[PDB]
Amino acid sequence: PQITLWKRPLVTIKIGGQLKEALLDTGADDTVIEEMSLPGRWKPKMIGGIGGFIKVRQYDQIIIEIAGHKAIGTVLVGPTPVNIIGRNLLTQIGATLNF
Amino acid sequence: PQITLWKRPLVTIKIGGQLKEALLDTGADDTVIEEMSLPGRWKPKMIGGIGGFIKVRQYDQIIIEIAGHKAIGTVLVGPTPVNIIGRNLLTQIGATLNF
Ligand SMILES: CC(C)CN(C[C@@H](O)[C@H](Cc1cc(F)cc(F)c1)NC(=O)C[C@H]1[C@H]2CO[C@H]3OC[C@@H]1[C@H]3C2)S(=O)(=O)c1ccc2nc(NC3CC3)sc2c1
Ligand SMILES: [Cl-]
Ligand SMILES: [Cl-]
Ligand SMILES: [Cl-]
Ligand SMILES: [Cl-]
Ligand SMILES: [Cl-]
Ligand SMILES: [Cl-]
Ligand code: NA
Repeated sequence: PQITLWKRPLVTIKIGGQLKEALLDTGADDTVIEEMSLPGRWKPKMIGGIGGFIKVRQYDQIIIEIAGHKAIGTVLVGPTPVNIIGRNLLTQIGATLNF
Repeated sequence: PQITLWKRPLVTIKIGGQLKEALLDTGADDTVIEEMSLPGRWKPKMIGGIGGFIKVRQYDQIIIEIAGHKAIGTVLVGPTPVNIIGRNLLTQIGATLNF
């Protein structure tokens, strides 16, 4: 698709067999999702933006579908105010910015 | 242009007679710039992101040049760790996300 930016670029994702809403976020290096259960071991990450730092759980090699497009990669889980799809996964779906 | 997302989508802006580096940020509703003087009236605003809220000054009807494209809109000024061009100005330069 070609997504204009008059409204938030919200899409449906699927992770752990469940559908969620998430923001396609070119300003995010990494993908950050609200609290949920994921398989396997996690590693720590302390991450920053406006307002300061959150601690998250890093899960690698997670199957996730974004707007119908299949990706497998790193998902950070923690107290984010919104689910954000960052560049690590936007690159897997072939996304570019264009003007 | 077409901007890939392997790296942060940083561009040069001109604002308030100053050149700055800023992130093209589809996950930002508004444009938020580090501390600087701008002319005219402002009002305070609280904005939230990953780490909680910061206080900013809201300036309306500010001209900006973003990677050579002129726009006008609201600019929020305050203690952001990165200058971010949000959707309010990305729309005006015709930016889309494509995949
Ligand atoms: C600030 C920017 C540089 C980084 N961020 C993305 C940004 O797009 C956020 C998304 C967001 C939307 C929202 F709704 C709430 C929210 F909490 C977060 N947007 C705003 O903060 C903008 C604000 C202000 C502008 O107007 C409105 O729009 C939305 C709000 C609001 C007021 S980040 O989330 O902090 C982030 C993500 C992944 C990540 N990965 C990393 N990896 C490590 C480095 C190796 S560091 C890192 C940081
Ligand atoms: Cl979708
Ligand atoms: Cl990844
Ligand atoms: Cl980078
Ligand atoms: Cl503050
Ligand atoms: Cl505006
Ligand atoms: Cl348009
Ligand atoms: Na003004």
